[PDB]
Amino acid sequence: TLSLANYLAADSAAEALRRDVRAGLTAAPKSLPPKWFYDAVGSDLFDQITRLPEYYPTRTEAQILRTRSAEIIAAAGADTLVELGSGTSEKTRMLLDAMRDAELLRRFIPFDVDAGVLRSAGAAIGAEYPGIEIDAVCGDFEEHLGKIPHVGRRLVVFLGSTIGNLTPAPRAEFLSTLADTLQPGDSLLLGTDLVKDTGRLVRAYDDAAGVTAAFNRNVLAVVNRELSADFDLDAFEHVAKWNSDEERIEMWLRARTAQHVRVAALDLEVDFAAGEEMLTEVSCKFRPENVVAELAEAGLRQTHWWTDPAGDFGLSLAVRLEHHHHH
Ligand SMILES: N[C@@H](Cc1c[nH]c[nH+]1)C(=O)O
Repeated sequence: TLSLANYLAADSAAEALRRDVRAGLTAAPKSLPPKWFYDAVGSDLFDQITRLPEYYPTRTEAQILRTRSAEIIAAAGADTLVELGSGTSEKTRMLLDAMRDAELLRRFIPFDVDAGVLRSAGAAIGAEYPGIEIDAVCGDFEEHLGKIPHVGRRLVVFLGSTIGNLTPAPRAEFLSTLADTLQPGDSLLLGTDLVKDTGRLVRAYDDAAGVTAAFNRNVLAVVNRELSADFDLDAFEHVAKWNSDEERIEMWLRARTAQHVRVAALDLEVDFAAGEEMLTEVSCKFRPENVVAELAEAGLRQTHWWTDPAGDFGLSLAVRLEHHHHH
């Protein structure tokens, strides 16, 4: 059966956007938070990104998952799959199938922000695996992970290398609060894209076909629609840079010419000097030794580690770290 629990107010999304755009456009370095890439148009564009020749990470992680699903499930020994975020639908089925193969499948707990996407995919998963207890949560990572049920022993999965779109401090902060939700006997499966040839890294985030560029520009179309703004989309160049100090890709929007921009709903006036760049995303790439470290710092011990043949991408399986104190 299905049980959906909706923790997002109707105006929670509207109000956070106002809040965010106002801070982003008035900061000395202008910026916009990546979460706003994912309206209907944006998210279809991202789905198209997962199929681009240059954009290896989705298909690499998918491929590892394919090989290791049986093994993950034997190691988790869980009857309950929690999926943090959705939009990794084919990957979900791999984990669900492997749980069924093992005669262990009992409960599915998707956790996303679109109640409609949840509501639908539940009827589809509920179709394919009859007899399953689906408990969808409409909630937000930074507030509502606590809302996720701790009944049974659970495999909690965070795929799509989303965790890389957070900078060190809020990334440590999210890993830690997430670690707190795990009961003894639960496991976290986490995906992390790895440091590699930087030319391949830059190309992955600025494809030949200009799709990423559209994806990037569309955040302005979002602001235009939702907050009555007049961003000239054609006036901003998509630029992807590799930051070797932070070992991350950064996406920017660079004004070709001097732009003056009005956000009417916010009664905000913004100016873009010619060539001025606006930060819209970072994508952090990990080193195998540091994943183990950031995990332990979060309160999690790696129990398993899997890479694709070319060492492009990592999957980790972790359990709550425990200590023996001395006084
Ligand atoms: N999670 C994806 C989001 C993205 C794709 N392209 C640009 N951003 C990544 O950082 O790889």
